Amino acid sequence: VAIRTIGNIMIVTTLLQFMFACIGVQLFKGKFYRCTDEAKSNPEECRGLFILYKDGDVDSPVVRERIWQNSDFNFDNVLSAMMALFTVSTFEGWPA
Amino acid sequence: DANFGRQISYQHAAVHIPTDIYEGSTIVLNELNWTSALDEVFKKNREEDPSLLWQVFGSATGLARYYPASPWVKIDLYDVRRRPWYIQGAASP
Ligand SMILES: *[C@@H]1O[C@H](CO)[C@@H](O[C@@H]2O[C@H](CO)[C@@H](O[C@@H]3O[C@H](CO)[C@@H](O)[C@H](O)[C@H]3NC(C)=O)[C@H](O)[C@H]2NC(C)=O)[C@H](O)[C@H]1NC(C)=O
Repeated sequence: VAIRTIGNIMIVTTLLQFMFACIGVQLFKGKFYRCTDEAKSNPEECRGLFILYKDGDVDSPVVRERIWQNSDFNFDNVLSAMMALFTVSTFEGWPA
Repeated sequence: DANFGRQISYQHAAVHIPTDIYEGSTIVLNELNWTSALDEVFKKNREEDPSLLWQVFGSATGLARYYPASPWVKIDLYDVRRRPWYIQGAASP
């Protein structure tokens, strides 16, 4: 019974969250990509191997592969935007 | 081969590409195509003087093509553009 009476609020909240997801899709569509090393700024050169310095020390290098990765919670499509905004609304990982 | 502390090959020239530089890019492949004509002069140089050591072309791209071919020596941080012989010829004091 408590669920049934609530539904008017759920509908409005879902509609507003869908509109915000659409706005976020228009804003950050595909802009969350990044390379494994913070030196290559496009997928055309984010290929091959690169030297990684562990903990920022110059005397401890290690070879790593660089991959043009995407954020786990992105705004690529509407469903992804809705999921990301839900995770934000739960106040978890929203600063990231 | 003697007068060489390792295994070599006069059949062609070896190419060294640094780890940070991706082989197969447009810049490297174009640099790697016209440099194939350097092998003819590499062999011609050794024919006149058999007692000839490494002949190396250090590209501004980053790759170094040397003759005779020989396998490279932990991780490798060798860049031909930081070698003392490359720097002395890139500019005046
Ligand atoms: C840069 O890369 C190019 C692409 O591989 C090379 O160009 C190719 O060189 C081949 C070797 O000569 C050519 O083959 C013959 O070329 C002669 C010259 O006109 C012709 O008889 C025929 O085109 C061909 N003979 C055959 C197929 O029996 C290729 O035609 C030529 N072009 C291609 C493959 O598109 C360059 O040599 C290379 N640069 C350097 C410095 O090595």
